[PDB]
Amino acid sequence: ADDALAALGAQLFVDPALSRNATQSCATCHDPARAFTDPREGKAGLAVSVGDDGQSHGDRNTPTLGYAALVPAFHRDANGKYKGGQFWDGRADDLKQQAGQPMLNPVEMAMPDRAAVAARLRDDPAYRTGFEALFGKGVLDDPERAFDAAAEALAAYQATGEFSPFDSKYDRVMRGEEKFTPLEEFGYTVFITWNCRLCHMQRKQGVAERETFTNFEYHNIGLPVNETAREASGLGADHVDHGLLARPGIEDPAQSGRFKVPSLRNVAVTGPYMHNGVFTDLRTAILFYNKYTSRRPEAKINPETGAPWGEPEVARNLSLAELQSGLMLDDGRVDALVAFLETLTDRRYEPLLE
Amino acid sequence: ADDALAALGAQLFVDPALSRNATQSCATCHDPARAFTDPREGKAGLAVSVGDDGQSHGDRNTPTLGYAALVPAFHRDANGKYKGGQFWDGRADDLKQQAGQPMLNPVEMAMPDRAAVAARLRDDPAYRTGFEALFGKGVLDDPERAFDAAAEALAAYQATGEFSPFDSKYDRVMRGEEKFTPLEEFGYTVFITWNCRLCHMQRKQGVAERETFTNFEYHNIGLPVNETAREASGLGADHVDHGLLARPGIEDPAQSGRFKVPSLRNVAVTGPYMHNGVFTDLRTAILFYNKYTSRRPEAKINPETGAPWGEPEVARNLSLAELQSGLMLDDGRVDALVAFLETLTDRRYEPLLEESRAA
Amino acid sequence: GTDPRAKWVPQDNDIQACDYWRHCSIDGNICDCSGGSLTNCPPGTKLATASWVASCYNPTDGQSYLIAYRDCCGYNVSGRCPCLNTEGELPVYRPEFANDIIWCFGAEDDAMTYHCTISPIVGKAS
Amino acid sequence: TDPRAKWVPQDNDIQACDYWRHCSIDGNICDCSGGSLTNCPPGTKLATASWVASCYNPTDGQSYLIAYRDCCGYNVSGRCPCLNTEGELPVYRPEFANDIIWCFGAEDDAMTYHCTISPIVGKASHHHHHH
Amino acid sequence: QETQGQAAARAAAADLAAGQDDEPRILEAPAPDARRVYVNDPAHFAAVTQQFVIDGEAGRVIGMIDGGFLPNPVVADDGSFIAHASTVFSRIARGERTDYVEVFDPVTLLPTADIELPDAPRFLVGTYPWMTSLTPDGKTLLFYQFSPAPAVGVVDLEGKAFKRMLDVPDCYHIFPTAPDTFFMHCRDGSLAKVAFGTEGTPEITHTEVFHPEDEFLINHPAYSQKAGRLVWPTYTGKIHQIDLSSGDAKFLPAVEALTEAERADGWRPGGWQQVAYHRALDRIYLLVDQRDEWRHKTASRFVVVLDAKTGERLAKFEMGHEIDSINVSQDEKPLLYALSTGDKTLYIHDAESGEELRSVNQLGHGPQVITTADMG
Amino acid sequence: QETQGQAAARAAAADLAAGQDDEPRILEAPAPDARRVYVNDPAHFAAVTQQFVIDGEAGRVIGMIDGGFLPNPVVADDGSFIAHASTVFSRIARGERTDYVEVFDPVTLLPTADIELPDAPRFLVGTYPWMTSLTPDGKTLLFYQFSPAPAVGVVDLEGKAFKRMLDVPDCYHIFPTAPDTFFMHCRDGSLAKVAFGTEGTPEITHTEVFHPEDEFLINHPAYSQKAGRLVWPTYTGKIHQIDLSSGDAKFLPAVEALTEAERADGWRPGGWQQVAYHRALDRIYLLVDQRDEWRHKTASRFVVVLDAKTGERLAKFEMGHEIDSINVSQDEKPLLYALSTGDKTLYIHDAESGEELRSVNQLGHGPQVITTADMG
Ligand code: HEC
Ligand code: HEC
Ligand code: HEC
Ligand code: HEC
Ligand SMILES: [Ca+2]
Ligand SMILES: [Ca+2]
Ligand code: NA
Ligand code: NA
Ligand code: NA
Repeated sequence: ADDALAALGAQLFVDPALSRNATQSCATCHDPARAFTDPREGKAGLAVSVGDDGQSHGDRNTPTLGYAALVPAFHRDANGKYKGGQFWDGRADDLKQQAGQPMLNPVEMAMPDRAAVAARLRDDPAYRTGFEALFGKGVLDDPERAFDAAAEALAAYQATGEFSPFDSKYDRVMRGEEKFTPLEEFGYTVFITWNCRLCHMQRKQGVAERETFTNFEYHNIGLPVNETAREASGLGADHVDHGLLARPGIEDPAQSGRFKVPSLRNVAVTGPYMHNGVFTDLRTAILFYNKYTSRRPEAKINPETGAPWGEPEVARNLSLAELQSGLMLDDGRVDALVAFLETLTDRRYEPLLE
Repeated sequence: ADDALAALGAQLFVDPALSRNATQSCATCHDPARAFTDPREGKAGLAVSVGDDGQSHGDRNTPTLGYAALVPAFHRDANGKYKGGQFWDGRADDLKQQAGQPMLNPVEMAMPDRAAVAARLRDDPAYRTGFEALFGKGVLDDPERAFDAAAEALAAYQATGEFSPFDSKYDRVMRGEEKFTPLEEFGYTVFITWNCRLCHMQRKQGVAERETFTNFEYHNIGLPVNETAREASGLGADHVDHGLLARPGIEDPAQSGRFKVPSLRNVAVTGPYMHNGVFTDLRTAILFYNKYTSRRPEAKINPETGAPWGEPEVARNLSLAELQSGLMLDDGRVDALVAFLETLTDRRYEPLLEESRAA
Repeated sequence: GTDPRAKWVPQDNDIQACDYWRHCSIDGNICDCSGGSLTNCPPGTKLATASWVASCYNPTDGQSYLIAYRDCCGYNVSGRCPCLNTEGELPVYRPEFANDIIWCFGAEDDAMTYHCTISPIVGKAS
Repeated sequence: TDPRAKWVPQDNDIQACDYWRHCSIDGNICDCSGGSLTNCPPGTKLATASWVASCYNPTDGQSYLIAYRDCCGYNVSGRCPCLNTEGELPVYRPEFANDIIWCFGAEDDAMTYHCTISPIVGKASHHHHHH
Repeated sequence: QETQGQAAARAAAADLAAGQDDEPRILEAPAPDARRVYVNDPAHFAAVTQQFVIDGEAGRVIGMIDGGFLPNPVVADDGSFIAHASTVFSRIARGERTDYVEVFDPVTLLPTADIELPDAPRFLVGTYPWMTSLTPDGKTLLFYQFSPAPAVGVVDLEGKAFKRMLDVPDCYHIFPTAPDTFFMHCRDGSLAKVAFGTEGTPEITHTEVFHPEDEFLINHPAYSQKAGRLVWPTYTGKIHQIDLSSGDAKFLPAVEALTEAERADGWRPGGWQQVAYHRALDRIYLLVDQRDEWRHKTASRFVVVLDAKTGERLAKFEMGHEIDSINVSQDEKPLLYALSTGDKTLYIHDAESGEELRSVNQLGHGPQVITTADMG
Repeated sequence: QETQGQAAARAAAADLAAGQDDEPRILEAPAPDARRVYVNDPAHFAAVTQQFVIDGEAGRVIGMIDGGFLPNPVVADDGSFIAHASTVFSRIARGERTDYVEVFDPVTLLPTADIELPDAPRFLVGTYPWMTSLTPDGKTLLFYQFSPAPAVGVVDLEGKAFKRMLDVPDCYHIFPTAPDTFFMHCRDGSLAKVAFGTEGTPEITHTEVFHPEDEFLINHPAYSQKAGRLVWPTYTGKIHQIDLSSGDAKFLPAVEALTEAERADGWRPGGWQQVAYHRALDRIYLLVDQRDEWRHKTASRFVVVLDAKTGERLAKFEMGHEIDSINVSQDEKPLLYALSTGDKTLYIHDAESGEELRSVNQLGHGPQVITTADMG
């Protein structure tokens, strides 16, 4: 079961025969050497990825797959807050429901249908054998079972310790194996005392066993459009990304413009930032939060552009109670925060910290 | 000497030969049967008194001489408040300074001058004897001495026990001879816990030995002009009784409209009230105080006329801090105060109470 | 300390104590304890012109005096020398003897907050 | 009752000042005016700002980060007042400082101090204050 | 047994060990009920004050409400809201005075109305419960004014507006019997009945004088609105009972709280809220002790419990603390609340046996007034 | 021997006997002198508070000043006025917040200015004298703002107006050196010098870092504006003295309050106002006692006195009570003021000998801050 299934998923993850022209695999955009994000330069920089056709750009930044297997399946909790799911807007329930979508997405891998997917699985004698042993004879001749089986293998593969190793410096410190530097510990202190702990921690209180620096909620933090990414996406200058409201089933206007709180793990190495890749620097992503609290002229200026942040793409449902903390992060706390975030880098991406 | 001087003043006091047409003595206006005030009717009722010429009316009500002898001479204390003196505006320093004034006042006894006064004293053999025994031979030939000696005699007589006997029920009660009725006792409790006590008690604190129910200060309580009296007196539709400011030597505009707080002894029998005799009934004088405190419309209506009290004759320097007590007297406390002020009547005037409402 | 239910025993030797003879119907704080005196208000506070009375026995001279108390107003309660005595204190329907009432009327600037109470004499009692 | 003695944390009564979590609490334990250990009483507004302290828990000998939070918009409760200062630093290290009225982020801009809750937000140590 | 803070420490330890999560938030007070008890703290005349909302069964403070200078608290008998008439100043105890009425939700304790009273009209006095009063339907709040003359203020809680001041005779306290009607007690020894409209001179009627000028009726009589029973002790523990349930005053027979031998041995009532009345039980509770006759505001250590119909004594409890105020829950097997201004502690007693059950301490500076809702 | 109350009974009995009349009135407080002392009661975070004005020589309360929530008192060294930055809410502790400065006449205690601070900019914290400060010429008041970032507010007492906020770095406390200049203590361990013109940002210079990260400097340094002497103890009693008299920060030799031995036997400062500085005597006074390293806010029973120039201990006094706060008059033969929060009592000691002379009890609910004018 677990072992072979995930090994099957490991094969598929790197196989471009699941893209129309056979030019891309999950690995192309979710590059294991880049914490499962997209190193490839496009029209919009690294803000969005380019599909298999060599021309179609997405409208959202490719997130890491690291730690994604810790996110609960999509649900409304008893306080009425939506939590969990996959994609920035939560529209997939879980990893398995998410896995099939890039395959058939025309701006991504662009297979026409589950059948063409199954045909490709059939050309590979190794898939014949691998799939049959886990799901039974003739699985690949049925495009439905073939596609679900693939998706399940991918999901299993993402749930292996290899995607969520908890071997960051932060994990070592919480095991008492290492200490934080002064600046890092200042960072952690600031992070858990300032508004960050209100969205980027699993729990309200108590100690989380496998912290992934996200409560899995949806929040509109009031980000502007990324002009060039939106340009390259071709979705139009009229378009509004409504975030969670775009998940089918969600009708509630209060969800407009809300996006899933990303895990902050590996954040230091999966630039650029936010759902649209608008901020290239992590320092910027952190500064953005000062727009709600600081009264200083500079707090309204994105330091990457020299210009005003931009009005929010969605100027409704902003999480003001959380963002308007009444306190401003000075340079020092921002430094400390960057320091602390860098400690959430998995061991194997420690060399990338440059 | 202090018996004889007083006794010589007792003679002058009742002697009409000290008025020009010989119709008028001090006792005419300061009538002993009426607690030394004026029972006679004039063009303005009992508000103001008519002189010896039969025509001239004063502009102020004739006050009792009872207890007048307890008032300190006029002075400014350290807190800058004027105190004491005689006349409603304190323009006389003392009884002796006041006394010769009615004599020469063309609106009162109307003698032309001191010499006309001396000439009268000389005509009476008992005066020649009485005066010469107290002031020496030939005293009556010197109009200055005769006049001053008469003033002194008159002052002394007013200082005798007969003018200030302290034999009121209130006095009797403060001795323990008797008790107040329940109304009187309530009246008394009100009088000393309410704003009255801030002006109508000799002292700010402690106990007075000879209480006469005035602190001898000057307050503008904001009374209107008494129109009939003001017509009668002829001073003018544009005339302002300035009170204390009219004392010569007082220049301070803050003293305009302030009058000497009267002694409340015999108040029950010496209506009408205030410096211009404007209110006829004792109750009314008390009711006037509710105009600063009550929020009821009637608080502003003089019950004797059914019309507003009137604009203050002098609208500035009102004793507002004392008057705006924040507490209105209900009719129960008004009845109580009437009964209490009736206790301030001298023994010999108790029978006068009978007619005036009750006692 | 005192049996609180025992008959109040006046003294005429300490004005800051709750058994000082003039405080026989005081309710609140002695002004002498916050910068006033026996018969004056502390700085900054405003003297009421209302009062309530009691007949207080003075063991110095065997005489009973009327004490017409007066509040100093416009400050929070001083919190010093708190006392409550009720000799002859009558209920609120006899307000001339009733001492739960904030007797701050007539205080300048409409001050009506209770700071402390002074105990001046205003007459002899019978 | 020796106020200067080292503080001896107990895990048996949250309304007493020696309760383990109150190790850097300043004011009033909310549990005494109608809140609880980690909730604000009615009518008050829970601040988002906090100060933190690593408090030792006698029971499991583990050290826990307590991110104290003020319930604001009421006059001080006057009940179960406490002041402890384990790890407490002066106001220039505000994250560990506890004289500060940490009412920031409270609804309605409430800034008056009523009481303090003591919830756990981490199992960690500090350089200045470790067990 | 296990105190509340011990129970809480155990439960938090169990949540920690179990990885139990929970959102820090604002609590709701539990639903008002018969054992809810409010203690108001006039704080010995402080400019700001507190009311403690207490679960009398647990002896737990479940909430608090802030107030200003000598507020008058009221508690709607049905438990739907609570309210007070309060007074603040722009600069603590100095400056512009604003009298106002707040109505509060009884579980969030949030104010749901804040009604200014014009011209700073409240009577500032040591707290008498019956100087501010709810009509029976909870729609109007009536407040007494002393200055410049006795008067009564009508506040519409439902429309959240002040209505008008009513002119009354020289009378005191306010016992509503109807949406438009209340009684007051007058200087002359009668009750005044006041029936009022939106405008018009109120209909004012006096009962006959029901006590001599020298029997002194205390400032804290118990009034049960649902019963229309006004229970009015004198200084001697003589108790006047007036029945106002017909809408007019019927005078009940006088009873003595104390025996003649007790009275001959110096027993007299004393405290603040000296009397409590249990409606369902028709029982009067009086704070009594041996005391000089002019020590009538001092604490008492004893409660006498007497049948209201007969004046038979049912109990004399030895309270065991200096009690200034009493009151009772209005449920069966009621609690007898015994508040020490001095101890700042509500002692909560079994009203049947008098035994102390529990207590709530640290209730302010000078707590004086106990209020319960009659919800049955 | 004869107490002030006794002597008063006697003068009253005398006035009565002599028939001496006197006008009841509002007293003026005795002119400010060096022995006048102010005790501020932050009341354990109560929404309103009190300042006590005390004649230190007679141990008599000569006046009082009401304040709002955690107000910061300041006292003009020359005695010409006092002031505070205060905070009120329109509904006791809830609703619209108003921060304001009041300036008071120090004998009538009447407010002479009431200056609104826009945007509720005060730092709400347990009272630190040096979180609000008079510039030397008494014409300006500077207050600290924490939120949203450290800032300092400039209030013109002469034009009775607020001017503007100064943007500063990550620093705390405000020690005015001149009409336009103040120093602050910075998280990086420096002092920031702040010079504000009429407009522009201020010019901000940093000293060198003068203490490591793990040396903790107390929230209550002593600062003598007239000496320019900032005296800053750390938790171990290590005392930083900084001379700011030249306009720029000179660091004096660092001194030790407790012996290396004492520190080994658990001697550490502790309290609120742990340190006082007497300008003419150049002398440091420190509340210390034996205590765990993290019981630094506890009362202390002892005071050490040391030469500011050298560190030589001059006296060690057993205070005889739990003392939270000390300060000293700045006259010759000073009083040492030892305020006990727990006792709410100011103990007035001879600073030379440490003997207790007299005391003033009943100073509020949790008094903490002592201020004195330096009038010499
Ligand atoms: C670039 C063309 C991509 C390829 C090829 C694949 N993915 Fe992807 N992924 C991409 C984007 C732009 C996004 C976000 C899109 C959005 O609408 O929000 C994603 C997202 C995921 C996620 C969710 C991660 C999270 O929400 O935190 C998962 C689990 C995921 N992708 C997995 C995945 C698999 C299994 C793929 C091969 C079939 C695959 N991706 C290809 C960009 C691209
Ligand atoms: C809820 C109101 C939040 C608070 C308060 C903070 N963060 Fe956040 N964060 C939040 C969301 C919903 C998102 C994604 C927003 C979007 O639409 O794209 C984020 C994103 C970040 C990132 C970018 C991570 C990534 O792109 O993969 C960083 C680095 C980040 N957040 C950090 C952060 C810090 C340091 C905060 C306290 C100052 C903080 N956030 C507050 C949700 C919320
Ligand atoms: C009527 C024409 C009078 C005769 C005759 C006398 N007096 Fe008089 N008196 C009269 C009036 C109208 C007034 C008040 C006038 C004013 O200006 O205020 C007075 C006043 C006095 C006073 C002062 C009393 C006080 O102020 O309380 C005294 C002592 C007095 N009068 C005495 C007096 C003597 C001694 C007289 C004969 C010489 C005499 N009066 C005559 C009216 C009349
Ligand atoms: C000073 C502010 C006073 C207060 C308070 C009270 N009284 Fe007074 N009273 C005062 C003056 C200055 C005068 C004379 C005013 C004038 O210009 O004529 C009075 C007068 C009276 C009178 C009439 C007495 C007479 O005419 O001989 C009465 C009956 C009287 N006052 C009673 C009174 C009562 C009952 C008060 C408390 C309600 C009261 N006064 C207050 C000065 C002041
Ligand atoms: Ca990214
Ligand atoms: Ca007259
Ligand atoms: Na939708
Ligand atoms: Na007339
Ligand atoms: Na003149």
